[PDB]
Amino acid sequence: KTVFHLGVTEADLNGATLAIIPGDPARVQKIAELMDNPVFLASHREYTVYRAELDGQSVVVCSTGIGGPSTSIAVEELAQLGVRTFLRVGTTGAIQPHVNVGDMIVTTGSVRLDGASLHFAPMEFPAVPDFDVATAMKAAAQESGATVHMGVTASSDTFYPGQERYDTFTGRVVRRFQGSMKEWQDMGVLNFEMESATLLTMCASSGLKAGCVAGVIINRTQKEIPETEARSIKVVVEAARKMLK
Amino acid sequence: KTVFHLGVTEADLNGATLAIIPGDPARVQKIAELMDNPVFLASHREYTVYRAELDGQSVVVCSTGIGGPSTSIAVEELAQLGVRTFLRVGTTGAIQPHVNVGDMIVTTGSVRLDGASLHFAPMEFPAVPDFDVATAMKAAAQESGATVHMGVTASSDTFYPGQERYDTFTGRVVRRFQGSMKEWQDMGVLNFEMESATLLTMCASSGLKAGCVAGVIINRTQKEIPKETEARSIKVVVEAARKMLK
Amino acid sequence: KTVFHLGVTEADLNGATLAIIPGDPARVQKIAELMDNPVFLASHREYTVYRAELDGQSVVVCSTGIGGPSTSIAVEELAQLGVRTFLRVGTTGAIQPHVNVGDMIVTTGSVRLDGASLHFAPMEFPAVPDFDVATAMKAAAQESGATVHMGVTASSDTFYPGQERYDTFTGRVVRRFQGSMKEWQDMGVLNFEMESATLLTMCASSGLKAGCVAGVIINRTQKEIPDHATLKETEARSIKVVVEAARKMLK
Amino acid sequence: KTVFHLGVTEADLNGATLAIIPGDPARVQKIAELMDNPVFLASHREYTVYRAELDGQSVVVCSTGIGGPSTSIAVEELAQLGVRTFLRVGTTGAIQPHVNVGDMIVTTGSVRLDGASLHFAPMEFPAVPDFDVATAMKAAAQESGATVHMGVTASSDTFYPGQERYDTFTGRVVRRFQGSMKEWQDMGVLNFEMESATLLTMCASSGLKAGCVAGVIINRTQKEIPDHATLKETEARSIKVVVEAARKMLK
Amino acid sequence: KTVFHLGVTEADLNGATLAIIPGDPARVQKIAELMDNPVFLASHREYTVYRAELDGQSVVVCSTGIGGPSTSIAVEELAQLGVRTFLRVGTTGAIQPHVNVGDMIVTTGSVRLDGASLHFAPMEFPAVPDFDVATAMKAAAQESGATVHMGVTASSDTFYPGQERYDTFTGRVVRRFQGSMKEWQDMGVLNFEMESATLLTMCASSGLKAGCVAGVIINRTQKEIPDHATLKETEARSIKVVVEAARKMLK
Amino acid sequence: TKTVFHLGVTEADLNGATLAIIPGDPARVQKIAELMDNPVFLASHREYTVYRAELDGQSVVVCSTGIGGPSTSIAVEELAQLGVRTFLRVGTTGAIQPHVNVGDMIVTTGSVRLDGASLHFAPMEFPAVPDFDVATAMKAAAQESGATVHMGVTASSDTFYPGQERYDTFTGRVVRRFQGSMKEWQDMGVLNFEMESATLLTMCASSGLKAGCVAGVIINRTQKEIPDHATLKETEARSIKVVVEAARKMLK
Ligand SMILES: Cc1cn([C@H]2C[C@H](O)[C@@H](CO)O2)c(=O)[nH]c1=O
Ligand SMILES: Cc1cn([C@H]2C[C@H](O)[C@@H](CO)O2)c(=O)[nH]c1=O
Ligand SMILES: Cc1cn([C@H]2C[C@H](O)[C@@H](CO)O2)c(=O)[nH]c1=O
Ligand SMILES: Cc1cn([C@H]2C[C@H](O)[C@@H](CO)O2)c(=O)[nH]c1=O
Ligand SMILES: Cc1cn([C@H]2C[C@H](O)[C@@H](CO)O2)c(=O)[nH]c1=O
Ligand SMILES: Cc1cn([C@H]2C[C@H](O)[C@@H](CO)O2)c(=O)[nH]c1=O
Ligand SMILES: [Cl-]
Ligand SMILES: [Cl-]
Ligand SMILES: [Cl-]
Ligand SMILES: [Cl-]
Ligand SMILES: [Cl-]
Ligand SMILES: [Cl-]
Ligand SMILES: [Cl-]
Ligand SMILES: [Cl-]
Ligand SMILES: [Cl-]
Ligand SMILES: [Mg+2]
Ligand SMILES: [Mg+2]
Ligand code: NA
Ligand code: NA
Ligand code: NA
Repeated sequence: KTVFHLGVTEADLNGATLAIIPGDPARVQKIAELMDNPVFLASHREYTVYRAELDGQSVVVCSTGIGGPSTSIAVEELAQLGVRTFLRVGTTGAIQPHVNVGDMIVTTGSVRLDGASLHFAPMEFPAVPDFDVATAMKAAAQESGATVHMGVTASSDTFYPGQERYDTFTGRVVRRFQGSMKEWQDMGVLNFEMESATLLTMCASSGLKAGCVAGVIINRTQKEIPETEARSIKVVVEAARKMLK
Repeated sequence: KTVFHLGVTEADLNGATLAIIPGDPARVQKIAELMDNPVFLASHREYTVYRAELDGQSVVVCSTGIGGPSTSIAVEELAQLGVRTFLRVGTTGAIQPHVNVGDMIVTTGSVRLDGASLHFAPMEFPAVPDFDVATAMKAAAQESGATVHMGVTASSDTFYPGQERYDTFTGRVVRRFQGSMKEWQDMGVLNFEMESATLLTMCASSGLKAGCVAGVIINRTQKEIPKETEARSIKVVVEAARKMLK
Repeated sequence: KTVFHLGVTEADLNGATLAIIPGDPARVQKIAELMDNPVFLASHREYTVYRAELDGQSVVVCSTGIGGPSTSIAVEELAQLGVRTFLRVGTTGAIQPHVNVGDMIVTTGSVRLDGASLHFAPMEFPAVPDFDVATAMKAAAQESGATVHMGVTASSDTFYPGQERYDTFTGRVVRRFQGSMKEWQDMGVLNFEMESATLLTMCASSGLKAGCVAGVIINRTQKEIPDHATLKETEARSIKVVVEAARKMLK
Repeated sequence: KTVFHLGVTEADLNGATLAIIPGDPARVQKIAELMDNPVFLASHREYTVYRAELDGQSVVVCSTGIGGPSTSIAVEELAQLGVRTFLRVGTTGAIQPHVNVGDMIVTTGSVRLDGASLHFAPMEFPAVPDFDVATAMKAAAQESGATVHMGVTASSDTFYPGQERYDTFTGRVVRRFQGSMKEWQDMGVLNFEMESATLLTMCASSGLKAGCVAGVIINRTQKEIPDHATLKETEARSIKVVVEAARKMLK
Repeated sequence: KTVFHLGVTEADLNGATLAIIPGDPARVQKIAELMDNPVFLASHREYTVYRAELDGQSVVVCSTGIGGPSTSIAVEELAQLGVRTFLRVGTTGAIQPHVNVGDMIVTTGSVRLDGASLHFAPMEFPAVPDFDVATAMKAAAQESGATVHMGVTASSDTFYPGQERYDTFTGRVVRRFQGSMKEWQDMGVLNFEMESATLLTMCASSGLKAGCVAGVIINRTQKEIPDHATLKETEARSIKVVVEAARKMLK
Repeated sequence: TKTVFHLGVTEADLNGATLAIIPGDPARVQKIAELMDNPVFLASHREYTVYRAELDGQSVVVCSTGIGGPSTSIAVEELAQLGVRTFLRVGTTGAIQPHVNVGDMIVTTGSVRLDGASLHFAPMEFPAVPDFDVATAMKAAAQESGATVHMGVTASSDTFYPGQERYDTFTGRVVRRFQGSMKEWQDMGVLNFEMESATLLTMCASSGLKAGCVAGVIINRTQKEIPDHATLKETEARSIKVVVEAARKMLK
């Protein structure tokens, strides 16, 4: 059995039904090495795939690249190969002043500012994580000693206008996203990232278990553009450990 | 002091920051009596308000009536009077064949088939419960010996076409909702009700903590038209409230 | 035989094909007693059901509760039991300075700021009353001697942000409804209520005859506070009108 | 003062506050001559404008052309020149089997299957006629001896796919409109035309009185090719009705 | 054999597979006379139809009237009569300060501020001209010595609020279009007209080749009242360009 | 002076380049760069591999976009901040018209916006349209390579599977919106599916940037035959040859 993009087979996964899915291909090996016997499987495009053992159980680590589209491909093809549980880890920008750099966020629900989520469920469907994964992620994050926030994540198909950044080439933002950061802020939204809406909606509507944990590397009340990453991947691995049956 | 609809003042609530919000006004006293010193506060329209004490702390029980609109009023006016945590309990129709009558469902997210939620946040915003409330509801429901399901709830502004019932006056359902139950079913949606989308969206976007627990009284794979489930449901929401009390 | 929510049967209605549908269950008896032989049928949730006779014909009075969702249930279940005509009565807040407290509004069309209407017809479908019912309601309202306004009603799924109220817990109104009050006022919208859009859309698309008449009890463009005698009279006149409107609808 | 398209001035209208607005420029003179002292004012593009007198009061007749866009231009520019009341008359195709060819329809609300209405009010706003105009049209229609239907009109930006016609170049209808006629039929929609949604929405949200009356030229459940003598009689009656409706509005 | 509105037959067209479609009925003759053996075919409503010969090949010239609805009818019925290629020429108002009065615009894509386009394809579908037609139009326009702009055209279902004109009867513009002018300007949109969105979307989704070329009559950042000689020269240049564009499209 | 956050390059790194060639695959970046003079690796972060090269004495950037509008929008934006004004998109595609063969080339004249990122630059009404000069240069270059070239509409999806109505998936389910969508696009004359054009074109057309998309057809959803290996390899090489030629035409 083969897949179009990931360059791996079901056999390469060694019966793994859980995958950790960072965005950056270069973080895949780093995640894999936190577990036992990390093995490089394949590397094509933004998709770097590693396999490792966690408490004697096979775990896949597969980068998604940036954004819902490349993420949806990874999730689908991993699903075709037996993966049922997806643990998202990444960096994020906080929009609440009380959420500090270094804090960890576990997404209880995503504002669907993406297009890919709509390819699995209409907008009315909630971009919500599997409750067990969100629970495992909260537990792993809190046990690590990190400061953890459970709440809503604004998930944008763009890094710049969709997160209302103005230090850009045009220096402007389409009507929809003008004043949007303050809007999300007033609505209690914790942070911005770019994959959770797609991942959560796709999985919640496909019989797949998913959750998102993110390390805050910037607070948007302070500035627009930028370890926390190291602690984040330790957390997602322990979250994976908690998810293992 | 005094809110437009609920007919109660902040002083009436005795410092209560948590509310249990059933739909049926007749359920209010039944919930209240499970706690200490229940007292009738006011009854206006579909809004019946009791105050009670749970482990020393004041707790409000307030009916919402059916639907997001009447619910949004209760939640807002209770919020004006200092309530920050809202525990929804009610009945629901399951759409998954493995979810049985008597089971309980704690909503982890609502399909927003309502209009009121849009008055607090755009459709992209997730109709999501507070995690502590959802966690407390699961624990409470499990401890009661009930079979508990965590998952997505379809929350409809109508009981009939929005939940794709056909045994109706017209026997007709608008295009949007034709085949919708099968669609939600394939998407793993657990059940139908009418208040969660509004409640969850409103609270999640207003700095209020909310969650929903529901006793399944009908499985929609079996039929369209629906008491031990009733009694167990309110005991759970009270225990969930106890877990939430700080 | 017995509808799930209203807890009544077709026999309970005594052949009634017309329902008067106030929002407040406590108003149901008051309306019923304006007619002959008022009889309490059932009371469940926000649904209080009476039956009465008007010119020898059975009329149902059934409360809807607040909002389109609970309203849609009452209308549907009454329709299952043979009711074909629905007369909405209540009180409302005017948003036009020329519309005074005590005046009455007959809705010719509703701004669909609700969600339940979408469960019967897509947004492009007009939330309009049956022409005969609107005609009857206008006639009854004018014959009562009150000043009557025929126009568009903003029908909101919320009492607060959807009607751009800022005196709230958050004090915040979502982008969609920011400045919406001014917008509706400029478009000539007469008033805000919370059931008409659902009711009118549901009925106009389901072969049911419906209309809405309301007594103006407050005006948000006027800082003046109406006296208790005016509010009481308005409340009484509104239900007097809807019963006379029913009388005109009877065949 | 001058306008951009109609080529008429306020002085040309001689104080007219009411306009009868047919779709076909050829129909303008036919309407005008039913009144006193018809005078050709201008003819630019689809806009043929006549002035006439009805019971001593100036009345403007102005064609709209086909569709909301050209209609919205006419209504706006007439409004700039002092016109406050607009009486739409036009041909239509019925979609209900109980509505016969030769019957008349007065629109109580329009299904907004257009785009121009959205330029005046969001979709939730009802495409509703002024109640006096609808009432005047119903009376004038009934008094002409015609069988009159009050109800919802589906108002489409296209003649073909938006009215679900398949006998076309591509024979294709976009997903949105596939099975739409059946849907409108089930929702009790009476007929198709192409201007009412824009007209009613624009006017209802701009402080203008508007209404639509139409002669049924074809029934979509029957045949597309109308019989000549029947068509002629219907069209003659429709313009007589709208003039009488204008008379009722001016009184 | 017979079309519903145009009043012409396939035989009338003499094997013409290309149509030049101006908006103004009066422009049809002007365009036809730029070609050989111009022949008046029919004139009904907005639809003035002429036939002519360009390099020995039949070309039909047909007015569309204002707006997508009347345009969609013309295109469809011409298509039924064998037309496969549609060349749009029309007047436009530019919104970019660098686009001068008298310049020419060839639409590379249209902002779909209309409703009729939605009757052929969902909003996500690009309102895009056929590449050959756009190429031919650009070449014709540039060869004429005109200053030519390739870019996006905002295509509105209204002349007034949809193009954010405030000098109107109400002086009001619905929320959607408030500040929309500035928005389109910042997005590099070149001009406003009222037919391209419908035309381009309809044709690109129906196997029909279409394109739009327009003479800039006014600039919205300047004045609304065009100078007569400048306008005349621009309009004359535009029709010469579209005919030469038609010549390039001839196979 | 600044180094853009994702691409990890500076304005000085680009050597005055105002045109960028933007493939999807990072591995293809060097392959494109070496078709020009003095290719130099600039940076590789995430799915973004950036090379600089020279075409007729003028600096040109080659930068991968990764898969999808979101990652593409980042690349385009940050290159734009560093002075890039013209973006030439090249990539593989799946044709959905029986008259389009594997090995043929498609130049997008407009994109069906089945994405989300495009909405972050312009409302849905706005056309996902290429710059006319870029589309013209791409057509000419494609023709000059001897390829069969198709000018037309491209469906640009945020997903490879349900948004392109693939049913051979984990769920085998396709959401209501996209059920029967393939046939709909086909009947509407849509030529192919890819996953970046709507975002790219909408973003650039509304931001004063020039952009165009050219694509090598590597598969046809209507043809049951398996694409020949030799044709596929030729198509890969031809597509990047064409885009460099298109760049040359755009430069001068
Ligand atoms: C810091 C930061 C990261 N991200 C996410 C998106 C990408 O997947 C990743 C790298 O930018 O981090 C944001 O969306 N917004 C931010 O402010
Ligand atoms: C049994 C059942 C209850 N409900 C909810 C709606 C009301 O709030 C309440 C009473 O009907 O229960 C549904 O929405 N669907 C159902 O099938
Ligand atoms: C005064 C007032 C009443 N109402 C309606 C809503 C309720 O159904 C009813 C009681 O508040 O009156 C409004 O919607 N807006 C108003 O301003
Ligand atoms: C007969 C008929 C007429 N019309 C309208 C549209 C035109 O404005 C006018 C002439 O066709 O009549 C329809 O829209 N649908 C129909 O079926
Ligand atoms: C001058 C001008 C013309 N037009 C078009 C619309 C009509 O089709 C035609 C005549 O006004 O020109 C606009 O849409 N906007 C403008 O500013
Ligand atoms: C063959 C094919 C490729 N693609 C694009 C998406 C990816 O960016 C790239 C590699 O799969 O090609 C499609 O979108 N659909 C298709 O059918
Ligand atoms: Cl990452
Ligand atoms: Cl920071
Ligand atoms: Cl309850
Ligand atoms: Cl049905
Ligand atoms: Cl059951
Ligand atoms: Cl009431
Ligand atoms: Cl007419
Ligand atoms: Cl013209
Ligand atoms: Cl590529
Ligand atoms: Mg700048
Ligand atoms: Mg029946
Ligand atoms: Na209610
Ligand atoms: Na027209
Ligand atoms: Na990517």
